Amino acid sequence: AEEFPVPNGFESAYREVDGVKLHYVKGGQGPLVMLVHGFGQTWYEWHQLMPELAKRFTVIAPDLPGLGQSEPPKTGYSGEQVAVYLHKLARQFSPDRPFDLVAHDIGIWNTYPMVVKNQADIARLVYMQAPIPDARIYRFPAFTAQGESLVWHFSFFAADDRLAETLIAGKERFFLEHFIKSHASNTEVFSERLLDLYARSYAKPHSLNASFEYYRALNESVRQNAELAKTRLQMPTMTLAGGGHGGMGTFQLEQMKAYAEDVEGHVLPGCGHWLPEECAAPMNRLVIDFLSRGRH
Amino acid sequence: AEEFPVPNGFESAYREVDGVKLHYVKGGQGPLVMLVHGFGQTWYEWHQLMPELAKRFTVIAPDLPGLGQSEPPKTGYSGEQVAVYLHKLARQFSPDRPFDLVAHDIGIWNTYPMVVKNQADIARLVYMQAPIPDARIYRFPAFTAQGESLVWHFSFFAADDRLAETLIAGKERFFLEHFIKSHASNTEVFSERLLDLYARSYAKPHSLNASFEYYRALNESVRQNAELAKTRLQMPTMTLAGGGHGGMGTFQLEQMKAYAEDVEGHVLPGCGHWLPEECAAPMNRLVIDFLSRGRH
Repeated sequence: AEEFPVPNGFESAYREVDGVKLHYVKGGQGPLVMLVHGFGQTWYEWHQLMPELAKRFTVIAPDLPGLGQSEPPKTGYSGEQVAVYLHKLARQFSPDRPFDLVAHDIGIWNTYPMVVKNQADIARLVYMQAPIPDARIYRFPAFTAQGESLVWHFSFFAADDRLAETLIAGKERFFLEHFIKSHASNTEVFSERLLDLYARSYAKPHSLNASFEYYRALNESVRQNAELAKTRLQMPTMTLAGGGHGGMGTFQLEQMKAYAEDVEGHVLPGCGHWLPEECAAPMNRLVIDFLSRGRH
Repeated sequence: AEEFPVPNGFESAYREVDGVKLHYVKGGQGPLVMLVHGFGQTWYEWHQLMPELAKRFTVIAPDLPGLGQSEPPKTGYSGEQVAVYLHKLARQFSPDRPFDLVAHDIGIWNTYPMVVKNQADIARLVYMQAPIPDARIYRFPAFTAQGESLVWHFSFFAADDRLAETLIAGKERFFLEHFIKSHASNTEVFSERLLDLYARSYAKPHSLNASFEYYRALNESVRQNAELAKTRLQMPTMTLAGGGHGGMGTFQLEQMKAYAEDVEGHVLPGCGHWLPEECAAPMNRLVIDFLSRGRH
């Protein structure tokens, strides 16, 4: 079965990578573009972009290990460990040319190490709506004069005693609706049907755990990145961020300037954290145009 | 019915204050000292210190509105609103003389306004383990490199949609053990027996809700205090903080210096948030010695 509907002309398939069975949805023809989702979601967050992109590229959208229909990692959830699976998966499909990478939220955490360590393999890079794990994350406020802050959830999810799984189990749909809407500007785009689909997926016990294990490895990822970052990114890079409630604003581009020589950034007014859903048309356009400046 | 065992010689009683029935435990003779507990607990946190103080003072330890065996407030949960109830309670027992005040955690939030608005009513003051609500709280980090963020729970508890009650209902005993121990240095003092007592109390639906309403009013309390703090505290004040895991460290004294003309501070090594239980002997000594500088 499928947790989410596959777009016309795409296929849902699996590949074993280092003994881990990864799920992905693939379509199109041309150079490879890998699209990597984040927390609370699956490959399906890219389902509106995929058909448009597939007109010019071969498009693959994996489920992160442990999430969607992918098996948990057998190594661990730190950025460097997860990035190995994503890198090898991409290379199975693009062994002879560099590929493009688009990542959202923790998709960034799970890809940055393989980008920096395999620069020749990455033609163009698009990063949206999450910090690269580094010392900057220790500066975000716990609480704001308006109420709950953007990343207090880092601590909630990283807490031990399986705090998050224990409190959220049985209330998965309730929690996810709250989390999504609290990080959104445009809540209307999240139908009760769409929320049902996402909630059922991440409520799988191994997926609920996997979700938070990414956060439990965050400090480790920060320490890993402290070494990796000595090497600057040289490929064309674009950042995108929402300017509305839930958005990273100018943070995304400003951080990326420290990592990349060649970067352009956009802040999208009226949009929060969930760019592919909240501001699908302009996000899609920017991504497509940016990637289409390379051979396709 | 008593939620916690009354120390020998003390009485458990109630006083109606502005239409709200407040529970307290009272004992001893002499000048009045009021002890005010914080989140996750009740008057019982003071039960080891009370008999010692009662040798020199009349001691009263109320349950905060909505917590323990006290009815919720009829006005609101902001510091200025709650402090009215506590000031009036204390003044019932000490109508013609100033009294001493010791407060822990949100006990600070709920007493600071009555202290500043009624300075002549307060002889001596001891505050421990929480910021006075002001702009400084917006500076605490959501996520830390080492240990754990001290105040990310502010956002969790303040979040709308009754997020915290909804997730914690039915799992109160689990949550409180996690919260208390994660904020502790000497975790061994929190026996399953003691945790059972505390959890049973805050698991009352109105008490679980009351607990979080204090945090939902926190920004309002900050706004209140911005005006109130234009007048500095004139009475002798002492701050205590833990130096261990979960401790506020030097922050407690440093913030207090902005508020008080006459302040001395102590940081207790190897002690976390829960001073009266984690570090009973040196905490009790510091408090009794400080209050005994006055006539008793």
